[PDB]
Amino acid sequence: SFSFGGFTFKRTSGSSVKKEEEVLTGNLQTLKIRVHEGYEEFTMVGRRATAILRKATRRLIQLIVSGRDEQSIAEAIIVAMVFSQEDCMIKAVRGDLNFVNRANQRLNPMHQLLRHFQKDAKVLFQNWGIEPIDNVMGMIGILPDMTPSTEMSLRGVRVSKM
Ligand SMILES: Cn1c[n+](CC(=O)c2ccc(O)c(C(N)=O)c2)c2nc(N)[nH]c(=O)c21
Ligand SMILES: [Cl-]
Ligand SMILES: [Cl-]
Ligand SMILES: [Cl-]
Repeated sequence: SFSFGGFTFKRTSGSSVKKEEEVLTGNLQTLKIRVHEGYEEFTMVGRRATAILRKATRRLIQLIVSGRDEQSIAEAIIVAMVFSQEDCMIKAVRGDLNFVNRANQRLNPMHQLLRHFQKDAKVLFQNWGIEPIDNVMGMIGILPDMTPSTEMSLRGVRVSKM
């Protein structure tokens, strides 16, 4: 496995290769990130939430998440959205990120982006996108305001009961 944002990721299918790529934020800052290229499925296991994730290169395809309560589930969603490396997440950075503060000098850009959205995920959630759901029994959608919905959800994301 490996650990990212307090979650243990275990690949269950697929594969990927690593390459450095530049990306532009919503404030048109250029970040150099390690992009993982390939379709992969993962289990994400945290202390307070768990998820199954399917992703492709820079794209979240499916995230089904369960957890203790809304705060834990939200945190898993944020980690998954940042781990996806999706453009709408990079573009949700609307101000400059600080890479000079001594406390930030040992964060790689992936970790700078995680810390940014951990502080406040509102813009992330507001710009990710919603879709209609044909709600499956035992699951529910989740809206950008982190409230449940039987009718709509963040794109690709569903909440399961524990
Ligand atoms: C988007 N992303 C980030 N990682 C790798 C990652 O976050 C990490 C974390 C801790 C680690 O110790 C290592 C390591 N030493 O290999 C890697 C990823 N790994 C894969 N396979 N796919 C991804 O999309 C991905
Ligand atoms: Cl990086
Ligand atoms: Cl791909
Ligand atoms: Cl696809």
